[PDB]
Amino acid sequence: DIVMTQTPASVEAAVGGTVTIKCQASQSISKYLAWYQQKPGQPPKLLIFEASTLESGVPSRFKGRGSGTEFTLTISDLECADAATYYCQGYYYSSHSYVFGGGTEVVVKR
Amino acid sequence: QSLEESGGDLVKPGTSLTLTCTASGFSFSHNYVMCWVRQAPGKGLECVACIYFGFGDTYYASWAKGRITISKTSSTTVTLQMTSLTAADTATYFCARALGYYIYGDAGDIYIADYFKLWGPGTLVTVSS
Amino acid sequence: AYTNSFTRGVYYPDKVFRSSVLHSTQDLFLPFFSNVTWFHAIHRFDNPVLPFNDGVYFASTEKSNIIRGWIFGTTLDSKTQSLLIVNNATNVVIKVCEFQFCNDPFLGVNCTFEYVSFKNLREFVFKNIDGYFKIYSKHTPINLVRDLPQGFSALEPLVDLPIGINITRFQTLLALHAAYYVGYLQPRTFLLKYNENGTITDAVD
Amino acid sequence: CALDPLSETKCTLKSFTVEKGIYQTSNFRVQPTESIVRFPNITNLCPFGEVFNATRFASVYAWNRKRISNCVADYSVLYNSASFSTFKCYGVSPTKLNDLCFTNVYADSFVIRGDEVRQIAPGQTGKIADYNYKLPDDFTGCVIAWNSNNLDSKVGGNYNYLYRLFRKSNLKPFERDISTEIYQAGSTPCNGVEGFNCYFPLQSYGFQPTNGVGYQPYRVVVLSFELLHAPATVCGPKKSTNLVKNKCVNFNFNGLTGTGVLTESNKKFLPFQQFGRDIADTTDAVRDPQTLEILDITPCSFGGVSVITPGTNTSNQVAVLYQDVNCTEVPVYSTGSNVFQTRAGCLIGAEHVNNSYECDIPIGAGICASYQT
Ligand SMILES: *[C@@H]1O[C@H](CO)[C@@H](O)[C@H](O)[C@H]1NC(C)=O
Ligand SMILES: *[C@@H]1O[C@H](CO)[C@@H](O)[C@H](O)[C@H]1NC(C)=O
Ligand SMILES: *[C@@H]1O[C@H](CO)[C@@H](O)[C@H](O)[C@H]1NC(C)=O
Ligand SMILES: *[C@@H]1O[C@H](CO)[C@@H](O)[C@H](O)[C@H]1NC(C)=O
Ligand SMILES: *[C@@H]1O[C@H](CO)[C@@H](O)[C@H](O)[C@H]1NC(C)=O
Ligand SMILES: *[C@@H]1O[C@H](CO)[C@@H](O)[C@H](O)[C@H]1NC(C)=O
Ligand SMILES: *[C@@H]1O[C@H](CO)[C@@H](O)[C@H](O)[C@H]1NC(C)=O
Ligand SMILES: *[C@@H]1O[C@H](CO)[C@@H](O)[C@H](O)[C@H]1NC(C)=O
Ligand SMILES: *[C@@H]1O[C@H](CO)[C@@H](O)[C@H](O)[C@H]1NC(C)=O
Repeated sequence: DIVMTQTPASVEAAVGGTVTIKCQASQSISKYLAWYQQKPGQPPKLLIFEASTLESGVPSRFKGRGSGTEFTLTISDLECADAATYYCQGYYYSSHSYVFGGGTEVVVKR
Repeated sequence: QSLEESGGDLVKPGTSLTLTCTASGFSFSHNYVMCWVRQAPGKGLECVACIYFGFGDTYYASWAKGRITISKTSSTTVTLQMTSLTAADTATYFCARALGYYIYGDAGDIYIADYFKLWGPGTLVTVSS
Repeated sequence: AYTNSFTRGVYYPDKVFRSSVLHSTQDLFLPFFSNVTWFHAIHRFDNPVLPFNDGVYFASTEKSNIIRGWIFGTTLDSKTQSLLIVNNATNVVIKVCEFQFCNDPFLGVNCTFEYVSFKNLREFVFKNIDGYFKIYSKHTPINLVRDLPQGFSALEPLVDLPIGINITRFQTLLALHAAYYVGYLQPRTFLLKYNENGTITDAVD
Repeated sequence: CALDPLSETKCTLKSFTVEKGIYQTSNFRVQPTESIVRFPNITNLCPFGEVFNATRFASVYAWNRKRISNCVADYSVLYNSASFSTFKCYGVSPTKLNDLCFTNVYADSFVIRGDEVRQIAPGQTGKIADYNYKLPDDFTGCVIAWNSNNLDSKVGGNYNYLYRLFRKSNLKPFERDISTEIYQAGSTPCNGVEGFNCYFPLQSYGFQPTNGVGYQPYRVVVLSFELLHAPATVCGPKKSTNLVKNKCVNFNFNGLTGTGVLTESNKKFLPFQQFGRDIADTTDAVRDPQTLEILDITPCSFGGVSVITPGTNTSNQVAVLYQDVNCTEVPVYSTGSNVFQTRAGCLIGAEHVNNSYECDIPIGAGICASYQT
């Protein structure tokens, strides 16, 4: 009963640029959000939890903001290794359910 | 600390296949919540079903109506079962670990298993004649 | 050194109240007219170690409180967890800490649980049911010095500290710069006679 | 079958015409008006202020441990307070800690950094969770923490709090390490002299007011519920109620869970006796746990319901009788203008007559009814 709409389908920037990832919650999700970086053939790796807290070991450039139904993730000083697929997952405690977003592809312009 | 998947191979449509994840370095305590995340080749991810060790009950996704079964066979094994396999089941299946905790709120007391921290490599399941 | 007990040692089986009702309970009582062991501590003389065996009844009559504590434990020599009761004028000490003590430990004139609270005759009943250590006591003064009198009296409950440690032995502490009695309780049935105020006034085996 | 007492008589008699007489139709019952749960006063309380309101806190590697037992642990004030940034309970819900008892509760207090607060939970990883404090996966309890920048942060750096960086093996759950020995991270041995491959495993947090939220000190206390074979020592405060007397109320006194109407009693308990009993092993009086007094209980009033009617051919008017019920409690028949009282019970629908005539319909207890002009 929950849909995580992720726009745009892809984001691009040169080395050192800034790319934003817009995730919308169809119904209110409050503070149970996470961001994940996934490369082809490798399991999703947690970047942000709580939508505002940095996971231990991740660089500070992986920043997340937002609450309620508007969820955001900005990357600063883009690296060559940042080219991957990013997803937003909101946990709805009302139905004890997990719903994933469509996905966002990162391209390093050169 | 480590999660490994097994049981994926090429299966004809209409039959059933079992998928197994093994707990190594930790035990399936009541504080952990186990779920399945499936993504299609070149597509997004989705939650298949979840089991709460605290209550002993299991939640299933809307798109499945009795087609999915979860059973924790032992302290280090939790099994998955998909019946009536079709082309829509051709995807890669992952299993990860979550934590369940309680917080006092105005309406009452709610259970939180919000994000997913550590995962497993995953096993590709292919359904074809 | 044996002496014959005289219809003493009855105690309330439970905290309930009953008014002029004769209620019979199959409870771990002290058998009537049982030859209870007599011990001495004056003059040398020391305290030997006794077993527990599902309950021990204690009744020491003292002048200057020579008895100063109790020992309970399977090993009671720091090998495993064991109960320890120490009675002081300031307060009451209960320790589980594994402690090493000699064969004849004299008092000069890890811990899992704790608690802080011949005219005299401090009666006691020691029993552990469902892991709860219940001690019942009565302090009726006695004038005649021959032995325990032919009289009926109950032992009011005092403490229900949780212990959980299985107890198979028992030792008595003394004071060094004095006779104490021990009767082993046996599961029997008594027809306890409750008074119109709810106090046990007599009993029959 | 439920319109008027004559109709209730017809249904039981399975006949349209009811002969003159007194017929039992149903059973009167007084339902419990409310529910009361009275338990002994808190009196001695668990001194959680000794740990929470402690003046000084220990280091994370030297985390203090306090044993809490033989007291009532009030938790309403704990999770209601908004001074706490973190309040997470694992394996139990905040409501039931006031309803469930445990043999021992451990208060484990220390000071860590802001970004290390997430590390105290089952299945957590990090330097603290591996070399300073490890929690079991089956942990039962709660982890609480609150910001302490105004106290544990000092201008220029407060270095009184230390943490372990290196350890050969992961710390076992509920284990402490005060080794403070020169750790070895290379094949070269050592003799307790700092050198190229000889390191001190202890480093001190730099707590300064200008530091960020993730770099600010955070006092953390971990409460560990645990149940063994030995009976529980700490029971949560069962919700006290207002005592209600002379009104039929469901009551729960330390687990009696009985039903009846309580009135102030006369019998004297001994101080060690908690609740009375009758001959038939039925609870009869209860000592009030909050204040030492005696309350005699009596069962909720009930009795047979009879319909005293003449022949249905003679008349349709009827009079109901409620045996062994006081007339005041009856209303809990529509002809309530006249309510006579007799030893038999409350007779509604008839009027007492001072004159005496020969009896045909026996009401009970010497009184008898009859149709009359
Ligand atoms: C005294 O003790 C002896 C030895 O145990 C026993 O045979 C005897 O019956 C006892 N006397 C009484 C009155 O019980
Ligand atoms: C207390 O006793 C032993 C003493 O060697 C100790 O190893 C053990 O861990 C302790 N037990 C408990 C339950 O604390
Ligand atoms: C009873 O005592 C035995 C040793 O004699 C011990 O192994 C067991 O745990 C004890 N049981 C209890 C309930 O204390
Ligand atoms: C019993 O209680 C009554 C209360 O009137 C008191 O006067 C009396 O002394 C008590 N008697 C005994 C034997 O306890
Ligand atoms: C608490 O209970 C005691 C008896 O244990 C009673 O005397 C006292 O009045 C009670 N306090 C309050 C505030 O009700
Ligand atoms: C500290 O004491 C104050 C004053 O009584 C109290 O309101 C507060 O709850 C205490 N804080 C704790 C126990 O954390
Ligand atoms: C009631 O009385 C009338 C008049 O005597 C009679 O006709 C009728 O049968 C009676 N009814 C019954 C049920 O006996
Ligand atoms: C019971 O009924 C009698 C007779 O009317 C009355 O005096 C008495 O007060 C009643 N008892 C109550 C109301 O508790
Ligand atoms: C019966 O007579 C008494 C006086 O003797 C009077 O008070 C009472 O009201 C009468 N009964 C009825 C039902 O009127």
